[PDB]
Amino acid sequence: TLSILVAHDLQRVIGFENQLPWHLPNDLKNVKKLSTGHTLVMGRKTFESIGKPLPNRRNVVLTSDTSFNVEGVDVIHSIEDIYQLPGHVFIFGGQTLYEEMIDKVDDMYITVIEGKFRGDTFFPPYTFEDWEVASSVEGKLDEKNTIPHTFLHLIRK
Ligand SMILES: NC(=O)c1ccc[n+]([C@@H]2O[C@H](COP(=O)([O-])OP(=O)(O)OC[C@H]3O[C@@H](n4cnc5c(N)ncnc54)[C@H](OP(=O)(O)O)[C@@H]3O)[C@@H](O)[C@H]2O)c1
Ligand SMILES: CCc1nc(N)nc(N)c1C#CCc1cc(-c2ccc(C(=O)O)cc2)ccc1OC
Repeated sequence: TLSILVAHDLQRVIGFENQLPWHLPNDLKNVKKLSTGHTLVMGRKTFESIGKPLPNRRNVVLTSDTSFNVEGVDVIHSIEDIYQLPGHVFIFGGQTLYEEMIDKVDDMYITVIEGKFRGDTFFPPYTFEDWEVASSVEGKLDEKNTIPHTFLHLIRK
C-alpha cells in the first residue's frame, strides 16, 4: 500500500519556516501509531527539520544530493524509486512530495487542523468527489491538545 500521511489546516497550510505551525501531541501519537513498523518517505527539507530518523520504522529520504548518507536512513534519488519499496509506504511530506505523489497514492491519512495558521507550504487542493471517507474521527481536546482537529482516512474512488 502507498498512503499519504499529512496534517493540514483549513486552508491546507502544512508548514512554516520548515516547521509545523501547530503543537499537537495527539497527531504525533497518531503518526507514530500509523507508521511504526512500516516505511516513511520524506523530502530532504522535511528530514533536515526533523533532524534525525524517527525510531522503529524505515526512514527513506528523497534528495538529489549524491553525498547524502545518514546513519539509519535510506536514500533515494528518484520518485520512481518509491515504487520499489516493500510493505506499507507512507508519503510523509513535504509540499514537493505531496504534489508529486497525490495522484499516485492508494489512500490518504489526513489530520484536518480546524484553524487558520500562517504558512509558507501547502498540501495540494483535492476534492471529495475523488475520495471516499473511510473514516472521520474528531480528535479529543485537552490541556495539551487545544486546537480542534479531525482524523480522516480517505480512499481513492
Ligand atoms: N503538516 C505536515 O503533515 C507536514 C509533513 C511534512 C512536512 N511538512 C512541512 O513541509 C515543509 C517542507 O516542504 P517543502 O516542499 O519545502 O520540502 P520537502 O518536500 O520536505 O523537500 C524538498 C526536497 O526534496 C527533494 N526532492 C523532492 N522531489 C525530488 C525528486 N523528484 N528527485 C530528487 N529529489 C527530490 C529535493 O531535495 P534536494 O534539494 O536535496 O535535491 C527537494 O529540495 C516544512 O515546512 C515542513 O514543516 C509538514
Ligand atoms: C507530526 C506532523 C505530521 N502529522 C501528520 N498527520 N502527518 C505528517 N506527515 C506529519 C509530519 C511531519 C514532518 C515533521 C515531523 C516532526 C515530528 C515531530 C515529533 C514527532 C514525534 O514526537 O514522534 C515526530 C515527527 C517534526 C517536524 C516535521 O517537519 C517539520
